[PDB]
Amino acid sequence: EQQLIEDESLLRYQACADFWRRHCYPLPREIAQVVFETWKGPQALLRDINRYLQGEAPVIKAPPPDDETLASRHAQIVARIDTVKQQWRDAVGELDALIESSGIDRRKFNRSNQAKWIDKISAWAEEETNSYQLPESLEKFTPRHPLFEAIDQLLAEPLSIRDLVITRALAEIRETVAREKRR
Amino acid sequence: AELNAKTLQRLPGDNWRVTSYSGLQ
Amino acid sequence: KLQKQLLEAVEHKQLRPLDVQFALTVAGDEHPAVTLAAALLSHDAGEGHVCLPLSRLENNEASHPLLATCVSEIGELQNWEECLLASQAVSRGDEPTPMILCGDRLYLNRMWCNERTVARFFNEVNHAIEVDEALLAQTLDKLFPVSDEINWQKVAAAVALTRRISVISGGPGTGKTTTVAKLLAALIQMADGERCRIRLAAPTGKAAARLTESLGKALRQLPLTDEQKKRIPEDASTLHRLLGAQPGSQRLRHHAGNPLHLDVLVVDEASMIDLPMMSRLIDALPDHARVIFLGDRDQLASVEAGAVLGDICAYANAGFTAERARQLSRLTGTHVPAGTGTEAASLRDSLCLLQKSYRFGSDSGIGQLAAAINRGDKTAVKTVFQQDFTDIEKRLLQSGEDYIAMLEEALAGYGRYLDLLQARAEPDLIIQAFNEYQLLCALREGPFGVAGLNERIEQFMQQKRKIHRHPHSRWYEGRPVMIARNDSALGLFNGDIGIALDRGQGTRVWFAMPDGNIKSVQPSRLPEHETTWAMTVHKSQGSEFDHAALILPSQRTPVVTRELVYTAVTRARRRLSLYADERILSAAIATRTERRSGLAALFSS
Amino acid sequence: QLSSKAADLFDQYLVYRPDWLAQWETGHLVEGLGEAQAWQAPLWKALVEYTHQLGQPRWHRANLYQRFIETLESATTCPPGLPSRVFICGISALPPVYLQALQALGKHIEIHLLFTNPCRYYWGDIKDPAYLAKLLTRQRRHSFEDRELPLFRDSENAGQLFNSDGEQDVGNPLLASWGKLGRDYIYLLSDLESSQELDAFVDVTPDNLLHNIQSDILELENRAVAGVNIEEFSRSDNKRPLDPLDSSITFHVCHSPQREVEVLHDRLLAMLEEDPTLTPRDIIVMVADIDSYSPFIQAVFGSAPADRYLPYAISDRRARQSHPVLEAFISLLSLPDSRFVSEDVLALLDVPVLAARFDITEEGLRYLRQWVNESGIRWGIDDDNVRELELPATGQHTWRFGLTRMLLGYAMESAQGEWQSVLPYDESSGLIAELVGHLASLLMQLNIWRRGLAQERPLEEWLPVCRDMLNAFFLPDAETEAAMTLIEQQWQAIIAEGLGAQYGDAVPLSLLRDELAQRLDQERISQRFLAGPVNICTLMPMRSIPFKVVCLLGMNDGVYPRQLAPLGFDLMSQKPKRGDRSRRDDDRYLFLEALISAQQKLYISYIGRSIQDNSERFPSVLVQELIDYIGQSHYLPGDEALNCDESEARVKAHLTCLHTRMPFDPQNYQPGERQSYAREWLPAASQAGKAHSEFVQPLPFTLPETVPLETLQRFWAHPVRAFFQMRLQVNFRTEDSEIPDTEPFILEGLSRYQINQQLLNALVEQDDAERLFRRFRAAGDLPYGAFGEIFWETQCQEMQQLADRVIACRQPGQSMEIDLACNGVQITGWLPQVQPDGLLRWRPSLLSVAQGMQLWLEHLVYCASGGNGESRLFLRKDGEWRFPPLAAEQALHYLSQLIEGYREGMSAPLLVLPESGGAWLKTCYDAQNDAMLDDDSTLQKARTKFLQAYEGNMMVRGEGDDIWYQRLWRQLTPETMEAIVEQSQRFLLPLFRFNQ
Amino acid sequence: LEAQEMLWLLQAVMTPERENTLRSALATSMMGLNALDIETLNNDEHAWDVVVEEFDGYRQIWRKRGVMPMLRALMSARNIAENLLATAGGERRLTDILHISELLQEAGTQLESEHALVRWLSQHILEPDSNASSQQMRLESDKHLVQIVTIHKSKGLEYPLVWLPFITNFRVQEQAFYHDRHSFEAVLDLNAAPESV
DNA sequence: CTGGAGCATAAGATCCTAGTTTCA
DNA sequence: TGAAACTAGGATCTTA
Repeated sequence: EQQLIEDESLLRYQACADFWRRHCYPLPREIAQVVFETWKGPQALLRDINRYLQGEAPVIKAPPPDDETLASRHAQIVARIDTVKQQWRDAVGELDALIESSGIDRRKFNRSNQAKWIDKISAWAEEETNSYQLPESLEKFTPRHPLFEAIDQLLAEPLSIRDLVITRALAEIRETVAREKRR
Repeated sequence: AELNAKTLQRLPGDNWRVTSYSGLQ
Repeated sequence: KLQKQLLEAVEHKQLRPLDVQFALTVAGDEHPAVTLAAALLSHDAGEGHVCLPLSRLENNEASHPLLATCVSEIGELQNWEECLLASQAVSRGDEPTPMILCGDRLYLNRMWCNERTVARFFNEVNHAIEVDEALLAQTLDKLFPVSDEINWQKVAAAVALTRRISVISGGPGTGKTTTVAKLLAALIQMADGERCRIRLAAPTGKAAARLTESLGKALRQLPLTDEQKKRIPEDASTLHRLLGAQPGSQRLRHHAGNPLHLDVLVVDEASMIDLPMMSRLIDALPDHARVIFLGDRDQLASVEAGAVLGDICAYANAGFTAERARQLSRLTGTHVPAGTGTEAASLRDSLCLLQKSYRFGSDSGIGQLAAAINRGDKTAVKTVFQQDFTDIEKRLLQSGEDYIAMLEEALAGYGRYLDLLQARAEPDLIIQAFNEYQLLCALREGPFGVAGLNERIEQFMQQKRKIHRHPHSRWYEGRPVMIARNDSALGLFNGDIGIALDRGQGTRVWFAMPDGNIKSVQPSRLPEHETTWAMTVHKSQGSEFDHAALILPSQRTPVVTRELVYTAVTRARRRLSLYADERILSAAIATRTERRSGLAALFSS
Repeated sequence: QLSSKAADLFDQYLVYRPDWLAQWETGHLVEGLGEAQAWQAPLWKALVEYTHQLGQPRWHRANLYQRFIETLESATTCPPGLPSRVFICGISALPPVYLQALQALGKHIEIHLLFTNPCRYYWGDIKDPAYLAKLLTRQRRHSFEDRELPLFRDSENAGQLFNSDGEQDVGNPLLASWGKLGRDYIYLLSDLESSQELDAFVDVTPDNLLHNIQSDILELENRAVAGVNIEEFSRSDNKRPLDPLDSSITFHVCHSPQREVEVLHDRLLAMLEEDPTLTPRDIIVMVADIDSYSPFIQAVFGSAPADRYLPYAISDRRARQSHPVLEAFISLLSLPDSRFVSEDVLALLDVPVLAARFDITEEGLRYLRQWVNESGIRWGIDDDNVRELELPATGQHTWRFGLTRMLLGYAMESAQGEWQSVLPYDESSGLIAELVGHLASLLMQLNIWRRGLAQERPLEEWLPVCRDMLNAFFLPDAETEAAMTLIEQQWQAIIAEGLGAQYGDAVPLSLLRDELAQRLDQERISQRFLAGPVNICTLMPMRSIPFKVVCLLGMNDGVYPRQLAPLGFDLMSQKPKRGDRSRRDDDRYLFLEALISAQQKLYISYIGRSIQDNSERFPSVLVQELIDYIGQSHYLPGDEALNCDESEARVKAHLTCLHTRMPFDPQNYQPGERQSYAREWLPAASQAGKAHSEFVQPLPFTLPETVPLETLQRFWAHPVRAFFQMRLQVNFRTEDSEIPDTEPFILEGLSRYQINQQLLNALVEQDDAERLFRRFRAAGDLPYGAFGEIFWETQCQEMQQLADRVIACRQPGQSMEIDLACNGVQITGWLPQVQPDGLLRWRPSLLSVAQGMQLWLEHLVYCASGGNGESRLFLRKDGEWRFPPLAAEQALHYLSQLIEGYREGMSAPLLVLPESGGAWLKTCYDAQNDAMLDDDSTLQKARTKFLQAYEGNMMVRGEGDDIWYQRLWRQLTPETMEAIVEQSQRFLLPLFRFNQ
Repeated sequence: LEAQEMLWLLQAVMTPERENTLRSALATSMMGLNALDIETLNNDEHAWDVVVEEFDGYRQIWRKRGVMPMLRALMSARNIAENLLATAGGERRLTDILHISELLQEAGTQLESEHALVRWLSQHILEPDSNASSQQMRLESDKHLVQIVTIHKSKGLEYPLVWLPFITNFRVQEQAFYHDRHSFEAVLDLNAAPESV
């Protein structure tokens, strides 16, 4: 003897807010800032992942390992930023770029802008002129140092927590909804 | 058109009940 | 712990659920001394009191072994000052903490700030206003042609125009409206070239309307210049309406940063102005505002917790300041008594009182007994034994055989109105004729109360042929109604009395407008209504009847007090009644209660 | 659920097939049987052994009947205690075991058995040819002679009886298709040995259509014309004629159930009008399910007026005597799983019994509602209940947090500060605070009982829990005693059967609660079944009362026959037998008996077309077969020789009448036969009244001499709204927004506007914002922890940017008084905080033309009252509104224009749209030549800008979506658009002229 | 607007004593009183008396026989069912009024009390779900109309003449939810890889 | 044991461009 | 003239 229900959206919102209550309150500020700028509320998270959460669960291309957490991912990305910061602070004060006709001489003011930008790695967003040392940008206009490729491999792939939080949410809200309806 | 609603002239129902000593009491 | 003991006390009906749960949430699992002190302090505040001295808490011993429970740890635990300040729920005032400890009296922080505001207003802010004695005495003897003896009205008007804040006490039936009319005439005639925003106010709407019509008639009766008659205040308003209090919220439109823009204020009937209302009114006044209060010294107490006017007028027996007595003797031309020593010049001169009753004095038995009730019970019982003065009665209502005689006497008193109703009376005269006799009571429910008395008296006129009812109707032609909640759109106030009589155009309720007109309202439009063949003493304030009839309860109740008996005596005009056992009445008069307050400690220092 | 299903199956076995139980008590199986025997037989044997081991008596209905039959087959005539006679009236389905018992007992007691078969002859099945000769017995008439099935030699010889199957040649397809239960019952009755059978078959004269059908059923024939040969198929004069004025059987296609009952009511009134000695007792209305039709029955039979009222009595509806306290008790048993949402607990306090037990009155309920809404109560009752769901224990937004806030506000004043990171609640302060004590007593009891009801205890400890609940949460009134006694009775009965069956283990509460809830709806009421009103009832088996008018309602496909699929592992579904009973055959036989028992008129009605999408929804198979038989065995008297199919289509169209979708269609009121009695809709159908007049009317208004300045401020905040709620004093005050579900994750709208306003007013005074941030954190207003800190720091960074610009142009000032004389009309009021350079106001919002109007009015008053100075306004996103100092004559002229606009707009709804008209004026007016432009491209740009300002995007709300405008006009007509843009251009041009 | 309108009517009928909440429901769009008529009503105390008496009669009819007969008496005594039909764009409003009436009767049968029904109606105005019952009916099929239908709901039907005004319109999908072209699976990619895009 | 008061408020964002200004 | 960063305005944001 069962009872049918199709008003499942209340359960879905309750479970998604329950996950966001369990897995994002105990974060410190240095990760909560990144979470907040990715999205502000559990309603926004469910608006992102609703069409995948309903129906049959899809298969994520290149899933993250199960034994990875948000703190570990943030530590990895901040270490990756700190490495490029260390390299550029070591090798700052040299010229190996040919000043071409399309390459202005005043663009070295952006290098000093980057120098003032490096203060602390606790943030997440770099200055937009970091793409000026890109090999693809300069080839239109000579590595001589590893950072000229380190910036390339840093900027080739984006730095975010989105995949991890989406995977954890889509793996846990389904279980919470199923267990609540079973109960 | 020209139209009107029919009217029931007699009383529709009688006065019948099955009382359980409530109306008398 | 002691939560089960507190719940046992609650089921014994000696505390309140608010009291126990507030004590629990302010003390947590601390030492039981703080828990018990918080419970008794919450009960004391909820009863109507303000403060709580420590000697009360270790000298009451009413319900529980306080020592045998509160002994918890080392040290001689009778140093209750440190024993209660050790916990986080009691502070000395420097921290945001609920229980406060100021003068070895524990009381709530809201009560603390309200009492401190009241004391600061009545001790320091009340300055002295200097006016030329020659023109002042000219105005006084122009508006007061009589110059034979000690005129308390002259004294009151002089001292009230002299000081910035002036309390004017006096019994009901003294001429307080006349004194206020003289006061306003003197003030307007003194201040000519200065704009004066006069405002009148009252705590309840019925008293506000009575104040408007009384001062309107009086101030048109006194002769003034046309610009002075322009300067006469137009109308009054209920105190919440003047303050700008929102319906649901606890915000004020006239907060301390936005004072009300009115120059002089008259607060009629300040007996029921509670202490939080006094503090919230004090925060609303500007710097150059002068106020004059009114009301009896020993009327029935304020409905909300906290009484202020009694605690002010307790200093009336101190007498005037020595220099101020000579000042008043200079002004009024007669002699005023002086007070021995000195206690506080500002308070002792700001206050005034009207000793000499002028409407009905000691010659009337009502006035003699009203003067005697404030004294001991022996004078009262002696006065009612000695020949009864042919203006007051007493029936020993003890059983139903006396109760039926009481009902017969009540319908005998209501006879004229009832027979006019049976003779199809005209509206103004039947409303006038209803307002001469009215039974009173102290309780609400039971054999002695509003509902029980209404049921029994209505059944007695259902049996004896006076007026009939119908069980489907609930509205028989001739019932009295009293409106509970105020009605703004209809323009009828709380407490107003009307008779539902079927003129012929439909059974409509006819009301007595304070300007003499008659207002008819469809009963479908009536907000609320209760039958009032007998109405409570607390609802009787501000109105005066021609034949009162108080019925005391059978047993001892916490609502019956000397103040209630005195105001029920003072309600009538010319004839009084009484229905009380002598032992119960003597106990009620003898039990002189009060409210624990710290104002008496603040004023002496 | 498994044990209950198995026990139901075993009881069904006990009644119907005792041989299986006799075999399984020994231990062998039964050959030729389906699955589930392998686990059902040892279950039954173990049950017999267990109930022997419990000491309860061994006897039961499976092994008792054989001993009983053997006892009464050979004894005296009268063993003691037996009744003299016993009647069996109106039961048409009895088990074969019961019939064997009755014929065994019949030798001793004279038993009168009364049976209503619709056919007259023998219409049953046959077992064997050696059994057919046994059917050469004969029924004896009550007086006259004997008879049986007609032409009994060559009928048995012919194909009337099949090889093994039933009577294939019964004739009547209605009887063949429907009487599946009756065939088994008559085969059982004719199989008895000692029975002495007699008949009383009153005939029916075939005149009406209904009597034609009933006579064809009775005499067991078949008048339907099929047309095998063409000389038969062409001619069509051999069916019976039908009177076109004959309305015995009618079918009524309808749209929605409300319309269906509205049609039925009118037809019953017409039937009563036509037949004089017809009374509303003799009319029945039969519904497939009464719970989904009862509201419409009540609605239209109550909406009938006094002159046209015939009383109804809805029998067989589920009783709900005290439904709120029933739900309160069920939800109170559902306590330990609840999360204590504040809305649900307030729906619990909606119960008057529980409110009176905890002495909170209806005056206090409103104040508790507002206080729960504002104070921030959303979640579980304690911190322990939050932790019990394995969530972070935040502490805030709980019931205990809200009650702590309320009590701390009673002891505190809100301006003091927090105590234990709880900001006190300023409202609960006086004699009204004892409601908070009563609410906290409620919460203490709920917390104690949700702690107590958690563990699993045996039924002896579950016994007093119901009594404890009722006397601890409810105050018994005169009304509530019936429901409370019924609840205690049902709970006691459940635990009484559980204790008498000797159950010992632990039982969780959810089991008992589900059983109580499932039992509480099994008790129907039918006390007023045939008490005199028109008898509304659902179709029930073995209830065949002969009425005069039978109305069947709601016969769509799938709805009727009511489907009940068997359990699947039932062993009667695999191999059935003769007397077995199933719900499909049951409902078909009830349709047949409904057709038979209708004596005078019939009324079959079904939903034809769904009212939403105007699709097609078919009638039931039963009604379809009935209509097919009517069409195949009748013909209209006109088309005497047309065709079989043409005659069938003609009569099918003649009988079924459609019905109008909506009642005021004049097709209802056109004269004839289908003429409704609803006089209420007659002006609506005949269109006999005038349309709606326009709301804009010239109102007589006279301008007074003293106009306070707050009147002009409140007027120019919104002019149309000011006309609505200031001239004629109507205010469409909408309801309060409800309680939010959860704690604030993000803050939008007013909830952040108030925060920004307080933060900005503190920041301009150069105060540290940490104190106010702690105040908000203790208030339970900001989001939790790090998210709250992030939101606070970004709001601090925006308000710091605004307050820097405010501080850079601020001089300390004071108030001033205002008293002018403009056009002979005095202006009174005050202006707050005017400084020597003039007027300064700061406000955290976006650039709004209404606020520009507000500053412009406040500045004209100041500039007319002297005051050489400027007036500035500072907003979000570096918005600004600056006005230069003017001359006194210019200020008085502009203020004269504003006062004239006020006196016009109090008389007519002055059409100044501030945002949209402001955007249009900003698009058109050019600040270079200071002249109004006219070029068509800029007019079209202003047109589309005005529409984009009037109606917003999909996720911003434009100024159109406001009740003050929807009351005047719905769709913005271009003529009114020209009028509003003319008025806005007249009144808003000083603003864009002087904005610099 | 009709849901909010019936909320105002129910609020006025519950307490006809309160002059403000009676005038609020009297001055609405479906009774159709003029501003001049409301101004005349605010002055004639006899008119206000008879209006209050009539609304008290409605309250008694409701408390005796449910919601729908009170509404039907209101229609028959205020002529609104015919005035809306006479006013253009009125069949839609009348069908919405009758639909809300049917929903109100169906909910008020189960809902025992009276104020609970008004709270229920306000709750459904604040929370308008999109279930099967509370979807909008068609105004009339006798009125021959130009039917506008979505492409998806048009699938399976038959239309004589068809217009496709906005068929060239499209909307570029940026979201990366692509199917495999070999194994035919659902390969969600969380990143913004332009190949999967 | 019982006194009081009416009304307003907010508004999206991400991003690519044209054009503008500045500079070797 | 080539370039290149930059301020402000603009457009567009579904389906049973």
